Amino acid sequence: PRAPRTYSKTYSTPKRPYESSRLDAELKLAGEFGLKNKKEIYRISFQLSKIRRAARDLLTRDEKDPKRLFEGNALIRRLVRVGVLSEDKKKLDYVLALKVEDFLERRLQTQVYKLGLAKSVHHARVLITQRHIAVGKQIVNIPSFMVRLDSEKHIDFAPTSPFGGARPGRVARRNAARKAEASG
Amino acid sequence: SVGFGLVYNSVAEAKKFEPTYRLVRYGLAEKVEKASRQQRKQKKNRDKKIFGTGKRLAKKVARRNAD
Amino acid sequence: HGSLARAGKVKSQTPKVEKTEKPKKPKGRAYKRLLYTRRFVNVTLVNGKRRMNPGPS
Amino acid sequence: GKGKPRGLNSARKLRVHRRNNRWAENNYKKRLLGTAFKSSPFGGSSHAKGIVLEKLGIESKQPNSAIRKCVRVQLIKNGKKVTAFVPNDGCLNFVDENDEVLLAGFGRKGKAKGDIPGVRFKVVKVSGVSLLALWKEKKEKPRS
RNA sequence: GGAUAGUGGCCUACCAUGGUUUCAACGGGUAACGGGGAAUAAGGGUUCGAUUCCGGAGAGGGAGCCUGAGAAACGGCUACCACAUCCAAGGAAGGCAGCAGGCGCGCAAAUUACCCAAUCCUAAUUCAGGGAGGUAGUGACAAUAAAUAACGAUACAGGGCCCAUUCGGGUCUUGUAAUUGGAAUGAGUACAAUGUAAAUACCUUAACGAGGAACAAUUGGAGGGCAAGUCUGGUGCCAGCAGCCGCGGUAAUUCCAGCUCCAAUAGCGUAUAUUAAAGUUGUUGCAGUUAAAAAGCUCGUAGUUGAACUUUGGGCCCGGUUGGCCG
Repeated sequence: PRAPRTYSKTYSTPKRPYESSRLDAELKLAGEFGLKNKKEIYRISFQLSKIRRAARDLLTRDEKDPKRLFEGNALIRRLVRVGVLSEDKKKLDYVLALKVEDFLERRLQTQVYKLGLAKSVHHARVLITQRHIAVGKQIVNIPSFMVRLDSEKHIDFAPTSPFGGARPGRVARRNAARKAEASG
Repeated sequence: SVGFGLVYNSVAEAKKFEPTYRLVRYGLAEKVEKASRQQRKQKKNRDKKIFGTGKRLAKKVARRNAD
Repeated sequence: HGSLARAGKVKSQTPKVEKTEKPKKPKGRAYKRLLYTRRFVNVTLVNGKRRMNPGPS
Repeated sequence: GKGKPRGLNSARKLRVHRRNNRWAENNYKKRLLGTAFKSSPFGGSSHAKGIVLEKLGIESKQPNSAIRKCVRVQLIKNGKKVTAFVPNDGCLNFVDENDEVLLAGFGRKGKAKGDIPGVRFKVVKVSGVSLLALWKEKKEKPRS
């Protein structure tokens, strides 16, 4: 018989659904960081809880233990690679105290808006879902990318995208045809 | 795009080693069309039920039908 | 007993009000932005309870 | 000594005591006695099927004055008679009689919900057509 | 001693009353195949495991056997038993808890397709055979990503600073239109090629290809729990809502219906279980005067527990650490 293929969940519905404070705060963060849905904050909180629990069960063990050293170094290396934390802080206080807002204000969706090549987080989302933007060599169509500064070093536009040339486009072609018909 | 590619030293080795379906797809060979899986399996079932060549059985059946 | 009748009386006597024509709401990435605008730019009722859906006075 | 033994060799006594005192909880007792499998009329199933028999106009319990107008259903897997509530406004004329009706629970682990006495199951679909669809007129039950 | 591939009351001939048992034997039930494991995790835990791998049993219920190295073999045989097929009325022919499919059953579960090419198996083991296996189809059990068009130019729900020709205007409009429209996108077809046994489950250069009656999105609620309307019409303890408290008897924020809001987004609602909740199973860690609960009292076997003491004690050296009175 077919060997099993594993799947996993990525988001956690909070224990109580109706908090006039929690719901309101998560609505603020979703609106101010350009998040179309609530399951996205749910999953980002799931990852944050996972990493915080890893830090907690790492810290509960005594100092200088080689397992602790290795796990902490690997976690710090991954977190530096993603870049949400300054690369000159090894006290682990910031990685344990990392909040959802701090985590979200580093992913590429905020980066494009703050650099100004989209002028709107919603406009950036539509550009990504329409595929007229490539972070690097390969054209991307997913809003949740979490660049690791590789795309920052390789910042450019998609080849078959506006301002990339080599293609007027369908709407531009029909507009030109209509203008030619009107002129003569 | 990314794929696999293999170059043989000669057409003889290419024909010997390449799979038959691959040769048919490329055009280097062709496999004669035959009956479908169910039909050939049914043929094998019938001639496994039949014992012997079957010519004598057919002749006996024809003789019995005649008389 | 004896009331095994008049099933859905108000259901029957309810006047059939049809559906009003209205522009379609934009759902997806738009809806969260519309709620953002409807909630955080609206400051009309902040006197004593910070109401969000005021009834027509 | 707080009652219960506190010795390093009292695991047997503690386990036996817990085993005997677990029978005081309704859920554990019913689960291990299989009452829901045998004594319950759904046969330990979330949903059941049956044939509507007649109409029941049982009255509400105080403080209330209304007729719930349920139906009588004879189940198919075991043949037991039950009284099944018809939830929505004007679903009686849809679930009238002589139909292959599908029945569900109420939501109280086998108890009556509100002012309806003696009823524990409700009609959710009849003759292959949902009571909700009939109520909302999205699709109508065939006459045959 | 026999039999077995050999151990063995495995089976026979000959002694004692031998073996198990309140530390639960034996018997009964299991809506019991046992494991790795599945669901929450502060911990300790409570349920589930038919099912993707291992081991065992069966291939209608039983038994008994040939060949074979290996079978109590059933897509091998023999006989009897819930079945069931074919006669020109003697006889013969099995068995899908294997694939597909049907019947019955039930709340509940797929096409009577294609291939041996990715994987392996068997054979004279090399050119064959494999419903094992793989491909497609159905159906949204789960699971990851995620569309329902941004926006230039002006009319305001009324916003920051200056010329201070003082409540007339300007390098950016926080945010609305039945005005004009600036680069754009997938689905459905695909002069075209790519995934596969050339063919549709991944792309693109294509051509048809959004302009808001457009390629239009709902499930239930808005008294509380629990965020969310004393806004209107209808009914009037009726019809109905209602997880519980409750609403409705002529001003119903709760019923039916039109504008607004929520869990979520193609996913939500309901039912039955189970986990946290539950320190309402309490080993951690519950209560017993009155809320349920200290046997009427005492003795006593099993069980649990059970004063204190025995080398408690000092001197020197050194393989090894310390952010070290050390950069």
